[PDB]
Amino acid sequence: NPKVLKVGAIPDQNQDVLDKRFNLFSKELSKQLDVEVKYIPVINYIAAVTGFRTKDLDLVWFGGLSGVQARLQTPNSIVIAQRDIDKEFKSVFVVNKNLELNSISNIKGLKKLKNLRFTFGSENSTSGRLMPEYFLNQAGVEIKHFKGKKAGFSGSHDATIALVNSGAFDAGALNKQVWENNLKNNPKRTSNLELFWITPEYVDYHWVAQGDLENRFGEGFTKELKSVILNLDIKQKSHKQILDMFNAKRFIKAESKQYKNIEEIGRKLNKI
Repeated sequence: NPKVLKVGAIPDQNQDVLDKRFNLFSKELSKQLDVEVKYIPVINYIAAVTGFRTKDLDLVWFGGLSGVQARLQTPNSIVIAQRDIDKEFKSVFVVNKNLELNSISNIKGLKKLKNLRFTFGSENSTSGRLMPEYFLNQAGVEIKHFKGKKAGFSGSHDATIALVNSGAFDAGALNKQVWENNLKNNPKRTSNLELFWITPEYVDYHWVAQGDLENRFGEGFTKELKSVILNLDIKQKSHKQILDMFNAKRFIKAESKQYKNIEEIGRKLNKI
């Protein structure tokens, strides 16, 4: 459907949260751009990348890694925007309380996760897999060192929390924002979890648009679209509803050069 602007997103959180966020976003874009806009859910991160490649998704909220993947598979696509926090994003390592493991203060303390049952997020997650594995590796910890010589891949940050909180795994890593989100707001999900370590900063989430939108939507559509997103204003009611769902005060400009470190780490870990 070429007259419909199709919004996608990596499924980094439970679908109820995604539905609310992306449906509201899509409605606001629709009003401001005067085109039909539909949020199209996907089953996993790979599906977001593939949907974008096959031009079944036009505008997608990607993670660092998956956005890089998408843009490598889909030449001449456009980096649109990010949040302030996405310039200085962090992961957390969390542990189940039943371990009585205490927090650490130097990356080398990740050695204490050896011989535990460990879960990452999505195989293609920046904050729940790539960066955690990078830092584990810096500390001499490899996946083979976990219980079973393997790690879990939960597929989402909410799913990681649930797995470690239930005791299906001993420890995991996830999006720091999502963690703090749950700690404060929905603490029944984090009942059995303690903070183990906070990572250094890296770049993460961003919006990516197809590069050929002008042919469907007219001259200047992309600039207008970019403008809509960047001009969302917390002082406005409907805008604030959206922005609060992204846990941000605004969107800001983002560019492709920013993701060089993610791309390089992705190559090193054979995750491109």
